[PDB]
Amino acid sequence: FCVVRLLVEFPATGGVIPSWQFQPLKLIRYVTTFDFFLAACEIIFCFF
Amino acid sequence: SNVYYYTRMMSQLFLDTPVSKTEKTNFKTLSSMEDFWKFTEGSLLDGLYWKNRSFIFYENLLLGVPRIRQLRVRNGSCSIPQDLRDEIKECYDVYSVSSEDRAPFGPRNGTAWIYTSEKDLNGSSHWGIIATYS
Amino acid sequence: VEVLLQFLEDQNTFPNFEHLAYWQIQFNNIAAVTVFFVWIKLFKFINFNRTMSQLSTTMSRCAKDLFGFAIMFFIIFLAYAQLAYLVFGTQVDDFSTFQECIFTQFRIILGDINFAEIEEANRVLGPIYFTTFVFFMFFILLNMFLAIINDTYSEVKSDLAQQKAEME
Amino acid sequence: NRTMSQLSTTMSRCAKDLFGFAIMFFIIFLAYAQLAYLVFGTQVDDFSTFQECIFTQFRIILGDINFAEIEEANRVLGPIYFTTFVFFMFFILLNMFLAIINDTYSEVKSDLAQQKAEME
Amino acid sequence: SVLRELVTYLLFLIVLCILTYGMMSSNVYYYTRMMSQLFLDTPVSKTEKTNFKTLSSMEDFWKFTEGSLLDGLNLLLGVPRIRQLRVRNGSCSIPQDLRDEIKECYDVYSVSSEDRAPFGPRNGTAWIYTSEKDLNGSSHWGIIATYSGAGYYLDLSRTREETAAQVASLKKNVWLDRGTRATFIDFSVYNANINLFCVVRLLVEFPATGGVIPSWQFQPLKLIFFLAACEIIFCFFIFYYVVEEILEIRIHKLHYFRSFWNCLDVVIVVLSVVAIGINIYRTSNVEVLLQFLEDQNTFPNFEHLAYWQIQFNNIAAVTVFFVWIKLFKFINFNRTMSQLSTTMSRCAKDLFGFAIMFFIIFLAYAQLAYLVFGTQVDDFSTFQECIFTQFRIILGDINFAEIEEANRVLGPIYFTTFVFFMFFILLNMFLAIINDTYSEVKSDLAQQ
Amino acid sequence: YIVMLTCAVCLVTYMVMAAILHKLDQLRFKYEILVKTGWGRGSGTTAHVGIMLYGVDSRSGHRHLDGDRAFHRNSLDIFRIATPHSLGSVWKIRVWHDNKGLSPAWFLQHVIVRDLQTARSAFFLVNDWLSVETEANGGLVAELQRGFFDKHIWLSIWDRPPRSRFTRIQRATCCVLLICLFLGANAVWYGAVGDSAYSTGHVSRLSPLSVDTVAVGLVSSVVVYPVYLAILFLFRMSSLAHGLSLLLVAVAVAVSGWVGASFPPGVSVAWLLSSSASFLASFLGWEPLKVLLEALYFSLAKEEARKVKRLHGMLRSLLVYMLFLLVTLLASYGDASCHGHAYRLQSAIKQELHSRAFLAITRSEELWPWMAHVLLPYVHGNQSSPELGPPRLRQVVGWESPHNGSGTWAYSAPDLLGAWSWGSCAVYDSGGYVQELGLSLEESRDRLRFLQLHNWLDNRSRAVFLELTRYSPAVGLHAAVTLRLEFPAAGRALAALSVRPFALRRLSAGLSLPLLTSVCLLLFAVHFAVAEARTWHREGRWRVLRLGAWARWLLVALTAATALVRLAQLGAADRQWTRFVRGRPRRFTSFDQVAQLSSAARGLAASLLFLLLVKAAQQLRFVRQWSVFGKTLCRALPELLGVTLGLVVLGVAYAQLAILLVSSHLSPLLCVGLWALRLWGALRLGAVILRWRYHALRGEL
Repeated sequence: FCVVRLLVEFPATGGVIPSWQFQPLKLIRYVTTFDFFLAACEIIFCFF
Repeated sequence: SNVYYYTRMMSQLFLDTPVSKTEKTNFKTLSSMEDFWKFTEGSLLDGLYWKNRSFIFYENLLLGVPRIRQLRVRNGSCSIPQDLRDEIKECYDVYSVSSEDRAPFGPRNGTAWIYTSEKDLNGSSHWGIIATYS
Repeated sequence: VEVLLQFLEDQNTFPNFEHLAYWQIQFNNIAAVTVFFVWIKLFKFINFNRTMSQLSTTMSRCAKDLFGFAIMFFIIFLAYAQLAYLVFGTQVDDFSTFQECIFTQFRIILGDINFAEIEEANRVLGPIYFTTFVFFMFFILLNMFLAIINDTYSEVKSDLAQQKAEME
Repeated sequence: NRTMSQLSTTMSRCAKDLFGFAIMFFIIFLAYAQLAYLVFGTQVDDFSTFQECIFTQFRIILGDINFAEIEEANRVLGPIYFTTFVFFMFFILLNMFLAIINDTYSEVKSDLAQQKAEME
Repeated sequence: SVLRELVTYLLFLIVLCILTYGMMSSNVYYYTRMMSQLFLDTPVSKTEKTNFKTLSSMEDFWKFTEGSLLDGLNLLLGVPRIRQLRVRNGSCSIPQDLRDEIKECYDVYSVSSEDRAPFGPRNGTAWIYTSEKDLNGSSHWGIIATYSGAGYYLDLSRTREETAAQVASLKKNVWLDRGTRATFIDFSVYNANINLFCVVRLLVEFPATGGVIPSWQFQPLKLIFFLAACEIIFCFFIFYYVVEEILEIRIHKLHYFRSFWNCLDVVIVVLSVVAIGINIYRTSNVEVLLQFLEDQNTFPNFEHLAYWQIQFNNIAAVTVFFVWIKLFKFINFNRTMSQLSTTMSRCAKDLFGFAIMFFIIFLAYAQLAYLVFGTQVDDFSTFQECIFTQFRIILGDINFAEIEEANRVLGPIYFTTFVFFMFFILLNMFLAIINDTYSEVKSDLAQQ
Repeated sequence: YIVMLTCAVCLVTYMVMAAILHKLDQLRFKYEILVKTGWGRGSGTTAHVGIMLYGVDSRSGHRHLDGDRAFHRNSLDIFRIATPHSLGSVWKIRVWHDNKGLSPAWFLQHVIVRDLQTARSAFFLVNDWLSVETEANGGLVAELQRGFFDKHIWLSIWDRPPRSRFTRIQRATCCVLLICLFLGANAVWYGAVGDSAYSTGHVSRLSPLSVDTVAVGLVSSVVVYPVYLAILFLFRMSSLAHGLSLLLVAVAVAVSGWVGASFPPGVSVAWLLSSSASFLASFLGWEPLKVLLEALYFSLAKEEARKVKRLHGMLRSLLVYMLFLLVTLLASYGDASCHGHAYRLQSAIKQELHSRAFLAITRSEELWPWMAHVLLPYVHGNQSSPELGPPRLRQVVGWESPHNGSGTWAYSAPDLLGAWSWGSCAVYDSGGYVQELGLSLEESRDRLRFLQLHNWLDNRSRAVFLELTRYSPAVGLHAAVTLRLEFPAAGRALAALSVRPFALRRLSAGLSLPLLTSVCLLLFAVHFAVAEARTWHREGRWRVLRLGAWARWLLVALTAATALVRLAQLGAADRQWTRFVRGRPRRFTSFDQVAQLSSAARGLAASLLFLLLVKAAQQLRFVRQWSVFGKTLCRALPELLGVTLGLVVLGVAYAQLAILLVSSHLSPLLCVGLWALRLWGALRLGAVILRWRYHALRGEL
């Protein structure tokens, strides 16, 4: 899932300075078999 | 490797499509306040909505609602010298937290024309290019 | 994910993912500096051949002298950044802030600057800046970094010839 | 020629020492490719895959990168990457490749001056 | 005498450095584009947008050139010229196992692979070929073929009224037939805002299975107190030099010199003799120009006079380079100037030896890139231009997003192992030669 | 920034924990003649002695009588030690030798003197039997001379009794604590609103030191509270007791830097005055009163001393440097960190206004459409960025449409403090043919057409353009805009523009911040120009090309030039304001001269701060293994600059076939400077000369 943000900031002596931010995020985490294995690889990292 | 082609095509829709069919300015080349109005009715509305729900590129999905927020500065926020008081009537200040406008203005009907605090809205700070906004 | 479960019930409100997506930047900055500091500790183990110990003894006996000149390099380097920020800082995009006057000095070293805006922003002191920066960086301050690690490597290798031809 | 054997003896007696530093060069070089792929790999076209994060490091050495997309993709760690890459490659890791084949060529030539005096 | 009877080297040399840039005014650079602004940047109308640097098809090439030449018909002279190349029909072969595809085959615009080919309307020399004895010609070798100087110059009038009238014939009796191989023109402007002599050669090529890929050609040649006063002294301080340095043969090691830092003077003295000999047939050309302003009905023949002029003003600059190092050969007066000449002269034996080993690696990557990338990439099109694009890699200048797209595997195996061997090995070895040489000169004088 | 740089320069100058620690590792005042007593029999006391020799700026302490024969029975003594406190022919010198063992009945005779002064024989005759180590109360509260412990104060202590009386380098942590407890506590009397009291204060700027009441009247007030606590740290003198001193300055820089984020710019220049004059209380009054109360009366080998004279004079030049650095760092980088260089955005709008800087017209009879795209935004201007006087356009003789009875005479009286900057044609003055004061909001919307009916163009062999000024009140700065049309006879037009942002401060009726530093910088151009006369007028002549006095004379010529263009800007800005505020909505005349002169003061104090930091890495040779880096670079440089002679002889010829065939310093700096960035083999010949000298220098150490 992507989360968008679109800044437009107006300075004094007003022009326009635009800015953006697009970021995907995995937030549903135990679905396939490969993300079971990534869950099994996080705890092994915690052991080391 | 399935990440990059998703956050690239989202950056093609909102940042590379022109604001209108006859003009050339992108979101990356906004140059005036009037250009911001011809964006948010021109290419935001063609970029979120694909005629139910709204599947962007026929395979995405718009989650709920977007919203527009706004930061504002009080009127009496700078001291102008006594010599050129005649021509200049009223001024404004660069964005600081001590110089922010809170009084409701204009058509005070809805939730847009009335200030809320940063806790009543479930929000947080963000670090722009000029200043850091609340 | 106690924010997303509040939104998955109500499909009509605004989902606040801004506090959740800020810590994705911080998790990708910390877990990428950590990966960078794993490949550097491979240098502790590499150290197998005779010709691999000579290249580790060189870089470790040099870094006392090499850090000493890296302070004298930056004081000249952060004094040109004082000059360009005060002179070019109102006309040129590439000298807009002091944080970005430093980054555009390293671009000079790589090339990357046409300076047709530099000689246009200031007619006299513009190229006095540019020629006396390329003179001091590429004839003096770069060749001194070479001369430190050249005489250090040539003193490691002659020291081990007093370790092979004395224990022969 | 005599001056052709000196240039083959130089490159053949060096490559033992020169291969040893080409391993230490790539471990620093493949550790910046780890960092840029994980940080810039979602925003920048030039850092899209790890195979193509390596190819764009050699472009830095030639010039060829404006990095106005790099400091825009990340504000802080972007130029910490860029300055400490140009620092370590051009002041340390390039000048060490010179210092190996400079002391090797200066040791071949002084060895034959102990050979052209031994003849007479 | 090292300063008195050798004062002819350094004192007269500042005359040549000043009178070169003193005589070369802006008319060969500024007016050279101030005449080139109209016959190259103006399309036909608002209907056609692709100008003569973007023309492909046959009558679409007739839409390219026909408008701007009518404005060209300053104030020019001569007449128009519309020529081409004539190729045979059955000049090449095809297979009779699938012969319902082919009807005829031929070769590119060559010397013997072409033909004369008169067809149909033989009322003039347009659709009827001829030899090169009428006009002036030579074999010209661009990036397509080494051509021939023959054909048939189908001229028009000096006005654009008959240049429009012969253009009505350009539909039927066209410049493009079934063996259309080239298309050329010729012009020369007698400009009033810069009273100077001009040239033109505007060619749109034709290779088979397609259209064109054009090329421009012209150069400026200005007509002429210190106006022409740099003529005697540029020869006179050379005039006793042809008398002294050729009298040096009676003395110098008994005619048996074998040096480098003084033979570069006598070699460039022969490069001075590239100028001193030439002005007896070519630079004293009045009869090439005295026919030009006299008769208005004739066409211009001074465009062929420009062909021996390109190596007149480019070969004359060869006396700029070696005369400065031979000045610094005499110019190393200080103690710290002799150390920098002893360094570069005792090195060049060893440094030439590695410049042969550099080019064999360098001309082996040019073999590889020409055979692999030579069908997909513009920058590797010919072998002459595969060499020039290797030096661009050294400067930067190549994005290689076309290189990894032309070939997926062997593309970056080429690119990484070229930057590895050039910048870590083959450049640092050039340093190591002249570093140990300069460090052996300086320690030798500390024993002095 | 003003509150922060003075907070850090006073903390970076605690690198005198490095200079004083090297003085800590150690610890004609005596005649070299023979001393012998031949009087006292049966009174040899095998004990020590102590000399009491105080005098003219010298307090020579005792001695420690080391005995080879241990000063055995019925003997005397003669020796020589190195007294490190020098008193001349002053009438106070004594001795005191204890009573160990039995009591001595010795009448200690004398000590003869030959080199007492510089080779001068004053006959000393003690000849008096003493008490138990009694002294000579002779020439050359009972003991009312006591009070000559004038170095039991923090004020000017580089001197102590030897090998005893602790806190040598600990006394330079009574400085860092004392300095920042005036910097913190003075920032609290200035605006720290709190909830304090009963008409304590609200803002309290009140004319900072322009009248001499308040900013010095707080100076004798904020000393009283720290010395209630900073005298408790000369109670530790009988560890972590020392560590709370470094803790107290560690919180006094955070509290001070937090409150002083919002000072008005007059409340910062008062904070310097009310802390430097508060410093001066505890230097001149309190330490001079602390020296009375303590211990009122309790009558209820030869070269190492020359090394220290180098190390005083090195520490004296650090007190000059870290205050002269602090003036220059506060002049240029003081105001222009929030106002000045954070807003080039002021410059950035007017470039993207005027519709992309008139799109680079460069045509004669164009810009009359574009004049309806500068006049239309900038005569009503209902968005922002107000007017500040009407604009105009000047024209450079040949007046057309003559009717020359009483008009026809565009004057532009050119009286002004200089000539305006050059372009491709000439160096233009103020005084063109100024007609066309475009105003009244609609005739200026119709004198675009009235300058088409009457032709006012194409004469006098060149011509000219407009000038505009404006300011925004949000940031506190202005703007001077000159668009320029050169009309060459050959081209259509040459068009280039200039936007100059500046801050308009003129005097504030007597005191400001850059009026303060540009008087302090004027003192150092009198301090150093006198110090270069104590060498040139008496100590040496024929001073030719020695770059000691050839470059310390340039630092006078650049410090004095900085303060004479900053007072030139502050004196050009009040005369230009006053003739503006007379006829305020009337004319145009004003602010291109203040703007051009203000950047020639900002860009000239930056080259001063340049030289002050290059001097700081030159002052790095005082670590011995790093001292090679300076010597190997001041030794290669007379020859590596000589390699670049022949590179000019060849690299110009490397252009004389490259830019000579451009058809087949302006160009040359783009042929020399723009060549050494891409081509790079001619950059690495300097590698030899350094490693040849770096090995010959390392092999010498």
